[PDB]
Amino acid sequence: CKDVVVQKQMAFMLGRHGVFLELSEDVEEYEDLTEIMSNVQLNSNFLALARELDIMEPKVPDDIYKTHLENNRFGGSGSQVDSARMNLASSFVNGFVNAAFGQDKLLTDDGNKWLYKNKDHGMLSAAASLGMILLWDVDGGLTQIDKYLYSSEDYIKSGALLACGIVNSGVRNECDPALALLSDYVLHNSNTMRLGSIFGLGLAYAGSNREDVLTLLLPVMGDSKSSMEVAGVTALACGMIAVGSCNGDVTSTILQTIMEKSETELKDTYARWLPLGLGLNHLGKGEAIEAILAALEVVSEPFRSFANTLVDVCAYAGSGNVLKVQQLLHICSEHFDSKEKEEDKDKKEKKDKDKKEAPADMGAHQGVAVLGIALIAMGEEIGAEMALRTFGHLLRYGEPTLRRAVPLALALISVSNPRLNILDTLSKFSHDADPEVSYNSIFAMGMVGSGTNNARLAAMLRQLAQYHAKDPNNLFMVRLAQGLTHLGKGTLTLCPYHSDRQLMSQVAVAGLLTVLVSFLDVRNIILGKSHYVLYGLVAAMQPRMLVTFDEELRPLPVSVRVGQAVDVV
Amino acid sequence: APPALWDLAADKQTLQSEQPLQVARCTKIINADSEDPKYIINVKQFAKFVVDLSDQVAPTDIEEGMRVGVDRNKYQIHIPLPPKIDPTVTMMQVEEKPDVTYSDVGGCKEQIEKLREVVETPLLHPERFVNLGIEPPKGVLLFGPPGTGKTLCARAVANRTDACFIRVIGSELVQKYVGEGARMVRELFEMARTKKACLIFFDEIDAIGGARFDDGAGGDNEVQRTMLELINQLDGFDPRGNIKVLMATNRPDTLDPALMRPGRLDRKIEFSLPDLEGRTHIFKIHARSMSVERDIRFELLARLCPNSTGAEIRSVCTEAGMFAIRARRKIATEKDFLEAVNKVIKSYAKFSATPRYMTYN
Amino acid sequence: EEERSKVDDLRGTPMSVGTLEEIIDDNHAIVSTSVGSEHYVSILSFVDKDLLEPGCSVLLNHKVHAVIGVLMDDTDPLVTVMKVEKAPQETYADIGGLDNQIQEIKESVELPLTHPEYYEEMGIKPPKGVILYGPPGTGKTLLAKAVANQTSATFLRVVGSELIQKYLGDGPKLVRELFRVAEEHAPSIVFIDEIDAIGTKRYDSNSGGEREIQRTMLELLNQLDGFDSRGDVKVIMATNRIETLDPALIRPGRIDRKIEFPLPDEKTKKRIFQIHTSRMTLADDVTLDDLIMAKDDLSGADIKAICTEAGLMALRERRMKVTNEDFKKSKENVLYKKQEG
Ligand SMILES: Nc1ncnc2c1ncn2[C@@H]1O[C@H](COP(=O)(O)OP(=O)(O)OP(=O)(O)O)[C@@H](O)[C@H]1O
Ligand SMILES: Nc1ncnc2c1ncn2[C@@H]1O[C@H](COP(=O)(O)OP(=O)(O)OP(=O)(O)O)[C@@H](O)[C@H]1O
Repeated sequence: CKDVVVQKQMAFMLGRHGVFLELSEDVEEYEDLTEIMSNVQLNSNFLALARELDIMEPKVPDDIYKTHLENNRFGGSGSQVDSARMNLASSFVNGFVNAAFGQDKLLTDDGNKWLYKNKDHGMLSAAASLGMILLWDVDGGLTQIDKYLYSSEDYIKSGALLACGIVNSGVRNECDPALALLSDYVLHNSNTMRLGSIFGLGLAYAGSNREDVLTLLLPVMGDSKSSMEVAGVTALACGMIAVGSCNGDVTSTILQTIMEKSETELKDTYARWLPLGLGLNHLGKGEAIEAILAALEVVSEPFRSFANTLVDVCAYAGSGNVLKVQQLLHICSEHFDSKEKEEDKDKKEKKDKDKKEAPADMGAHQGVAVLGIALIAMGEEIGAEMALRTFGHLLRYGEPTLRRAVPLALALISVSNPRLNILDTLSKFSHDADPEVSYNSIFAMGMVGSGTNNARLAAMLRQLAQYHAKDPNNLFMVRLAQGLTHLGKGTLTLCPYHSDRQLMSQVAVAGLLTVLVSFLDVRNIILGKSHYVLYGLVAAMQPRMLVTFDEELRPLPVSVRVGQAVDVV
Repeated sequence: APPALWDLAADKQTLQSEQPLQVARCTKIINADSEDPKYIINVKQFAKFVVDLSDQVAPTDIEEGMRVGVDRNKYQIHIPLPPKIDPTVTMMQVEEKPDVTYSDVGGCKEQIEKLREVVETPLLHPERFVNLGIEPPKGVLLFGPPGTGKTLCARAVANRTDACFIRVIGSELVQKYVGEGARMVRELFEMARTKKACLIFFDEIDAIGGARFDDGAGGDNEVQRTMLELINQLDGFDPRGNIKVLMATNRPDTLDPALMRPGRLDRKIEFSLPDLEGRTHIFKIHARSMSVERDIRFELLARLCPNSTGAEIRSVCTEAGMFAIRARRKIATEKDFLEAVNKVIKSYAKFSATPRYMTYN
Repeated sequence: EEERSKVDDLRGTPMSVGTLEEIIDDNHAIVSTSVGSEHYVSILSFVDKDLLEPGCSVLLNHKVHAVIGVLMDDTDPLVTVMKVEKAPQETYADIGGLDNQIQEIKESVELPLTHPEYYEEMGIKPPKGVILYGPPGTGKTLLAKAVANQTSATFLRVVGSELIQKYLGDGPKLVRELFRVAEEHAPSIVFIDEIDAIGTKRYDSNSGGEREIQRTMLELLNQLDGFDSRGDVKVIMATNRIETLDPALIRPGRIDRKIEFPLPDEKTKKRIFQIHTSRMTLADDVTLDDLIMAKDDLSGADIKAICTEAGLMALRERRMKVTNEDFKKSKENVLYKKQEG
């Protein structure tokens, strides 16, 4: 039947999904989102067996999130799957509008949500959304305010100038009084310490909505930068604090404000963080800020353009057009950078998602070999790992020092079952004298290993902190290994904060300073006392955090301020 | 195979590091100090050597009875070894990982509270008791009916804040070939003192607490050594011992340990055991299992089984669904299982009523 | 490849087999070999250092006392006593009259493991085992339920208190290792029959004493209670007289189920004779009514032994069919046996 003649066998006539699994033949599925409309009765198990048919497959019914697409069809059918019942619609609708940080779903879906008229926008825009879920988070929290932060205010300024600002960022939220302490302090301009502070400036009021994006970007031009730690911090602010803007003013405002400061940016330190204010909110955004930021490429420095052009060019958009990276490869390369091209095929391989094209894209497998690490990292997103054969074959077959890069692929595929394999493998990589594979190991576990806790983790923390080695890798190992006990959970409700106080209080008796101990004591309570956000994963809907992969790629060769740029978190 | 490939490929650096320190054999105990440079040392080889030390180790760090490494060629001291005692009996004594959280309590309030403040609060807020001291108590004693022996300790396991504690089984103290218990009881104390406030708990002290004397023949002599060496090492003045104590048994016997405890111990509590209004609490914990019909009354069933502690009513909830599987019922109706519950209390009371109250009486 | 031709030159040719004493966080391990020798071994290969743990056997390369590979060798005294197997041809279908008795224990032993779907969804979980007993000398008839259990999963039978108290102890440690070895073979069934620890009169060889016997039994309870092990190693206890055992043993186990063995009636005894004589050939004149009427309070093995002696006597005449006169004359032999003293 499927060989040459006719078409549409009993498979459309009979109703068997078991043979419908076998009805399809190898073809691109981006078009296969369509089916005969049957009753919601046959549509429910139709969609279940189609789903479980489609999970192995790169593309899943969850595609409505990532894709792009972007046509009005998935919003129409997306609000029609709960059509027409508006009462029991409470789930998949309210949780979807209040669980959305960005404006696109509530926007296209806003035009696709025909319940009432013009007053559905009250449950939209994430004002009452983030307000309600934020007060239920206060219902399920919370973090200490007066005791810790004022007892720390007796200690005046810590020497790290590093991790202390993001405290008042995620903590408060929303209150003004500590916001003028944030600001008025960071007017001194010291280092990049302004970072988490001005991040609390707009994160406070923007916790619900909108907010602060009026005075959020004023310090940008207010503060030539001449570098990121000065006028680029607040320049990052409105871009990352955006989280759904656009709206649409914040788009043209960010593009405008960065087109103001160009030679002083210049191509390097701030251009790292700007595309994060666009691509997050919209992938198929019509605005091209890549070209205008890519005219500055002429500085010719191969070094800073590694970590610069990496997520500089990857962070503009998800694209999906196959054309974009061809453009930017030809106009960028020209030639070639002999270096960036690595990251550019990495950006291509990024553009599409898990198409299975990546295992065909690793055949190069350069002496650079960073193609293979991120190529297998992102190149397969699938529930079943199945990547153990190659993920182990590339470390067993691979050239030296590439195994340093190898554990970094533990970020994506490990979301399923990290407990067995991660502390297994990396447990051997942990006591290795190499600070690079110790650092990239404790990160390799890192956040994906912070999903849940265990007695093996807390018991293992011992003598991880008894080592006599110097350098930040020690308390990144141990102190990052502290944040894996729980995430945004507590303290009232639930786990006591006294034990952390005693652990970070006793370990800090050493060195004596060694200011990195006054950096670690705040490091664990970034995520520890931050709270107010549950993750979970981020995320449960199967998106991904964009600041985490980006930032965690730079300190792999961690040197000076890259760790604080990553400390935006 | 890849991990074993990289595992076997590190032997090239390992053999270069194999030249030094591999002659460190063996471990040797020192004896006396005649002067500063020269020390007499004994080894298990039976040859006692008087020898100096390496210049990389401060001589003030070596104290009598410290085991140290040796370069057999020169016999000089190489590196000291902190661990000394003991073989596998210690590692068997150590326990780790939590279980049985506080939500597993059967309604006991004053009990669990008064024992919470003896152990958990002193190590939770040490500065508090030191400020307002006075001084925290030494420890407690548990005993009585079986429900619920020994599970209350599991609560301290899950509620342990940071450093794990060690549990000990009673009958392993007494052993054939008398004189093994002497080493046994002694070593764990030093281990505990290195363990900075770690807890040591002996179960069923009545086995090793046989008191007091009989005509002949001993008999209790090998027993009395165990208990009395215990109490003597417990009554030492240094520290002693900061590791606190924890004790549990069945009957209050015998008199010798019972007369020795109130000087060194305090807070003896008795079970309690389910109160009438408290019996339902065990039903509230077991209600999360299976499915409870909204018409089931726990207070009605609870009065029909006095003195059953928590075990027997656990078997009540158990036989509900057990006999429901045989009758294919998915949920257990209140009238269905009670017909087998009066039977399961009476039929098991027919041969024996389980008179733990009579065991010590 | 090249690693196999490399590491072999380091360990060989001669090497010694020592024991691990203690491990140091410096990757220096202290080994002990015959006789009374110590050392610092640091090797990064083949380890497996975390799974070793002190108290296990390690190799020693002559130069210098290095451990190339790990060795777990059993053998061992206790591991020999669990196997094998039997997997006996007998089944629970070869016994009758205990259907009302057997239904619950057969259910209880197949409750976990096999047929888990109705067990796991119900959330009951009573994994404390079962307790058996009966009169007058039965308990092997309850073992006739263990043969069916031997057909499923893993089985181990440890019977008699002589194995502990025959010499000085060290008390339960012999049982303590049975728990853990059964944990390595989990799931497995551990059956204990005829517990005389409190019913014995004279200890074997020279050992003491009555109260130390009790303390090894009590430590058996705490092992069995227990804190803290969830593993099975399902445990079954059985004896002739339950009154000897202390009520201190019942709350930890078995709190859910204990069975009593009743004496068989006329219908049951008829079934029993049926099952044994199924394979045997009997004369036409043998009737099953008068046989069970003449017998009073007899178990399956009694009617078994009378048939065995009937066939033994029939071997004197070399006859495979047992006549009723030969059967009754043979029956009178065991009848006179129990009635002689
Ligand atoms: N009041 C109660 N609350 C909660 N659980 C209970 C209670 N009484 C009994 N139990 C449960 O019954 C189980 C059986 O108790 P167990 O037999 O371990 O006591 P025991 O240790 O034998 O007592 P003893 O040590 O005094 O002989 C325990 O696991 C316990 O959790
Ligand atoms: N209803 C029955 N059907 C078939 N066989 C039975 C039945 N009842 C008992 N038997 C058999 O009778 C035997 C009775 O064993 P018996 O009680 O004589 O052993 P025992 O010698 O007393 O064991 P121990 O000395 O260890 O107590 C069992 O092996 C069982 O197979």
